[PDB]
Amino acid sequence: ETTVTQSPASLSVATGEKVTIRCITSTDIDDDMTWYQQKPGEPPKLLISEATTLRPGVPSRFSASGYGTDFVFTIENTLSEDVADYYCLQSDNMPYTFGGGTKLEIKRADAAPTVSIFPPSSEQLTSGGASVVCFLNNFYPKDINVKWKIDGSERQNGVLNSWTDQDSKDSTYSMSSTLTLTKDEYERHNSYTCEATHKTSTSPIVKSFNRNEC
Amino acid sequence: QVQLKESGPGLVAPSQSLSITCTVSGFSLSRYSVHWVRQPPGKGLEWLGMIWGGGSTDYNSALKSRLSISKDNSKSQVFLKMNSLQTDDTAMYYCARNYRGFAYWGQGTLVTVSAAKTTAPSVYPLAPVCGDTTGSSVTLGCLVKGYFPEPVTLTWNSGSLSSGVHTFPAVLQSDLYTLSSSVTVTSSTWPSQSITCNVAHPASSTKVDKKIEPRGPT
Repeated sequence: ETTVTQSPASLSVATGEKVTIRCITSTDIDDDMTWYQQKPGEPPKLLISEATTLRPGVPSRFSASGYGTDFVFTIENTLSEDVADYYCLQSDNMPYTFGGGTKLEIKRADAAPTVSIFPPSSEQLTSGGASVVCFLNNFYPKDINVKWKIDGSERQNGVLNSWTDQDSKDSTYSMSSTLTLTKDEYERHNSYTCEATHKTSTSPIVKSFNRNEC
Repeated sequence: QVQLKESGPGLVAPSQSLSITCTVSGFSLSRYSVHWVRQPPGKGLEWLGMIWGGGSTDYNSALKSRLSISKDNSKSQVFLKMNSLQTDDTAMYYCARNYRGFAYWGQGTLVTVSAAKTTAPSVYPLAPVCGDTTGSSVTLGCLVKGYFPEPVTLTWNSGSLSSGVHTFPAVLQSDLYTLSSSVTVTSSTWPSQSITCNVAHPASSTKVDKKIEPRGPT
């Protein structure tokens, strides 16, 4: 089969800077190269046909070049809404083969998280489970660490964290951290705390509550 | 008005068969090629095969033995069949139309290949702590715990409250997915106006609407 090597696999650029994505095909494919943009939860969206033909309605910031084995996809002035996974595709011979893809993320100014802590719901406590949820919303850069503390002692087991994809509008990230205990272990302690250490502050951001105090 | 939509099983057991229906409209299957592509969760795109307008088929050699594509030009339907399914066949499955590129795709159907059993989610409302510092804005939440397989559809006020929402990818723990969602509104808008989390788990015919009510008397 014709192999398609796409580079780089990952890319991070400041708003306004240029993006360059390259796809090398193992054989000469004339100009049977198409380029795609995939946002989270969506199918790929065709941007370029016949190696260089911009599909109508695609911003002029997008362009591509190449004929044969070396094809380049370019974004002149990357905007926030350009965050996505990009893929090339050769349609010259069977089986059609995609490049490995390029994950694009946008560099922006620092943003501190907005932290909110949520005790277990009354409905969950009846079933015998106890989840304490901490939302860390709209921060940048993506790197962040959450430390759960029960009565001042660090707790590691039973924590499930999840990050959103980079936001298309403000280029920030968000995260949810969920500490899941038994109703019993939950009622055996008083203060519950999620601490966020982020580049935006040297002293960690603390959100806490007392189980019996409210 | 060129559309494609995948209709698939969602949850298949290993060693069993898979069937996906691609219902198209706005063009005639006898004149256009329909392709099948899959995307393992978090990975790249793999071309699976195709069916030409005339009816000839070309499959990807890697899966050719288990892949089979047919269609019915009259009913605007293309069919995918996969034999000897395995855990590494878990992926999102797309059908797409080729004309000067794959310009029109279906939204994709997620197939999870696993022997696990469908479990309905428990939906919990997450109202703010007591105390807090209710000022300028408030953040509510919705916890969807203990379900399988993916996906789940979470919306806020039937989709009307889409601004200031963060729905986080589900996390698998002990063969059961957990998912959460946050929504941020202004202090003046809640609890004055009602806010409700709408959760649908189709694999279990579950649809729950949990209203977010304050923890205290307000």
